[PDB]
Amino acid sequence: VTRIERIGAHSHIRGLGLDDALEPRQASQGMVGQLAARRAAGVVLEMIREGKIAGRAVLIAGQPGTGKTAIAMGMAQALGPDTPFTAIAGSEIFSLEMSKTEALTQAFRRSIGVRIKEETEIIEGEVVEIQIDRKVGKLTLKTTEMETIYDLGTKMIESLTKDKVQAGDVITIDKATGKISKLGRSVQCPDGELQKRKEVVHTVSLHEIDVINSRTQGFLALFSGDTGEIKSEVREQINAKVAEWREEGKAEIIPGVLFIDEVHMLDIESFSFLNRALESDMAPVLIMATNRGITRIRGTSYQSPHGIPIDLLDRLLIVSTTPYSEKDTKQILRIRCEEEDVEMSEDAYTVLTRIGLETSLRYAIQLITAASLVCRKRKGTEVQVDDIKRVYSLFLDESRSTQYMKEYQDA
Amino acid sequence: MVEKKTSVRSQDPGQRRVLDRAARQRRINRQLEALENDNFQNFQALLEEQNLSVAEGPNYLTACAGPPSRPQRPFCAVCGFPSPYTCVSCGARYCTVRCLGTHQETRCLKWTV
Ligand SMILES: Nc1ncnc2c1ncn2[C@@H]1O[C@H](COP(=O)(O)OP(=O)(O)O)[C@@H](O)[C@H]1O
Repeated sequence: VTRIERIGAHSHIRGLGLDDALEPRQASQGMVGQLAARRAAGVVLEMIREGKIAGRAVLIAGQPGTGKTAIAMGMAQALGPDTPFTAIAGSEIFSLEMSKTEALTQAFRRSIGVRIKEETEIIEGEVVEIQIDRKVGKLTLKTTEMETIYDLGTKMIESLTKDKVQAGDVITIDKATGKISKLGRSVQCPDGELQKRKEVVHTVSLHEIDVINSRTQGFLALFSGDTGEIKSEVREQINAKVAEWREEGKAEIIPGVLFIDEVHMLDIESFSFLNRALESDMAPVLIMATNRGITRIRGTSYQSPHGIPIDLLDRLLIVSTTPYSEKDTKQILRIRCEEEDVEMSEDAYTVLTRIGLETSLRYAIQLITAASLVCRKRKGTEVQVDDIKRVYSLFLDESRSTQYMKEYQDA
Repeated sequence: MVEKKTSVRSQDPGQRRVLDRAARQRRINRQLEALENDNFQNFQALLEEQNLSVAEGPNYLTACAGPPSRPQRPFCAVCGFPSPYTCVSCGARYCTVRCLGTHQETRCLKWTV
């Protein structure tokens, strides 16, 4: 009933609500207002789809909570699958197994995809009979339209004897490797041809390629065993070999997107590394967000805009977001209520908009569900103004809890 | 309404039967003898009188080429294209379900008498 992914703070975001000419609509695809920033993000999304330009960085700034991360999630949802979109918080690079620069270049390489295509003949049918003569043997496969016999090699007959030799199993035989995978007791049987030539397409990232080709049992990308990949031979040779796959009909590179959320956590070292990582031909496009104004860069006492050094700020473009008004706040709250299973009255929406414009926007978005659950307690159907007031009284907010501190606590 | 008279030659699956090894070998031998022959779709007595006085030495017997080293390729019997499949009944090969159906309708166990 309930899946892993549930309703969240950005679940309503289905993508950028732009037209064919990159013109944002008033309220479309769960994105309200923020026209300037949305049409400025559509441009970077389009040139990302293009991919001819490498190493572009677009920063988004403004008041805290002005859809800064919503625009990034919308860009991700519009880019869709088959195009890596790696979102990472500014702290995720601080690691003990890897240096900060190594983690940042790891993310840069994860944000680059390599497309490869191949053909493979695959079998899928129901087993009928098996024979083994201690070694060589025979097998009988069946589908709803045909049956056939096969004289199996030693390895194949052994892999089949590993299972229940009698009929019932519906297996698949990858003729390339021959790995068997019984779907179940014949789940129904397959239709059409028993053996068919299937096209296989893979979007494998450069980081995955490095992890695969760096060590025996190289696929340590499931627990982050890639401690300090050797740039001397691994990464340079992988770049050369990818360039060789290119322009030869073997593979084509698909530049991804890197969304660094809360980049003000990064340090002068990470910024200096980016200064050159954004200049390589394999450099992906990235976006970044910040809530602080002119603050100190972590590492020294230098006060710089966005906490980002000037030599890097000159290397990117900036997009300012405007504060939301009553209309935008009310429409965002309505979209949140439509995403959720709650329904409010018009006066309730007005009161919630006033409460979300007095203190802040996220407060109302959070009070939505609380008021829903409180109205569900009195055995009602719609969230009313009295329930919203009950919630406004029960749960406090930043500005009303910082003022209640008329009694001294620890410090 | 026009009553469409159906056929009564359908055979019961409970009576349909699989084939064996000797009969398949005889099928192959007959097909090869027919390919070697030339008439409507004798030298048998010729070769009988020949083998009547044959021994081991520099003759046809020790002169025949024999089987090759490269393994037999699984060619189709209906269309002739590469056939990764086989007929569970008689062992004939095919490449598509259409070829299998044509074999079952025209070749499968109908000529063995
Ligand atoms: N234009 C918009 N359309 C729809 N929802 C929005 C919009 N702007 C903000 N929101 C919602 O309001 C909340 C604002 O928080 P957010 O902008 O993510 O803060 P920050 O980006 O500073 O971390 C988010 O949950 C977001 O889903």
